[PDB]
Amino acid sequence: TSGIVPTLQNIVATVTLGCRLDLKTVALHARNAEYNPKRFAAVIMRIREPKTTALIFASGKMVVTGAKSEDDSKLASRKYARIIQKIGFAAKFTDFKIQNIVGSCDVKFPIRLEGLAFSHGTFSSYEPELFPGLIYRMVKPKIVLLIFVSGKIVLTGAKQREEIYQAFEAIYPVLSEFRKM
DNA sequence: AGCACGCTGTGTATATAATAGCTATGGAACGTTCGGTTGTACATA
Repeated sequence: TSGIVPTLQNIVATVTLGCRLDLKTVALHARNAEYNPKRFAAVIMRIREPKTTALIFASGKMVVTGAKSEDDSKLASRKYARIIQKIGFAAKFTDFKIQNIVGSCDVKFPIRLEGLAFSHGTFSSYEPELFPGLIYRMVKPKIVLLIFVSGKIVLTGAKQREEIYQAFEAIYPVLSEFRKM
């Protein structure tokens, strides 16, 4: 009905290697590594070809983020593991689970936020002197939507690409019902 | 050099994994500092 498909903007994927790393060694022998143990307990590393960031912890756990596609995250995570391998550490690609997907879109018309905040009060929270966007907590699929007056919708919380589409197709009608003017 | 205006970073809201470090918060204990004369017998000269 809508005819517009939301576009994914970020994918937070987590990977494990099953081995203990020495963060200082990784920071000193990796191209772009930023290890500051005083603030955080991981070495932050970036690569350019998929443009993703990785938080590599001392327990062999990795948190890749920034990929725009489900497969691109796999390529980024694989390259990060390979870089760790080329250092010499025992690193093997292992369980890869996408823990969060963020998508954005626009319905192309203003939305009366005061309406959703009133009609849908059990899901929507509208406190406009803190954040200019209404927060809709959909119950099935369990996804959080940020609805803005300019007609822009942000989808976050989906674990697969299907739920983020399902949420938008279920939110378009109630959004159109509250079109200003 | 002070005032108006543009640009840029910071905060606030949402989801999520990972980790280590500090904070509350009850529960238990120990140490220091406040609220004779009188009168009658008796035995002997």
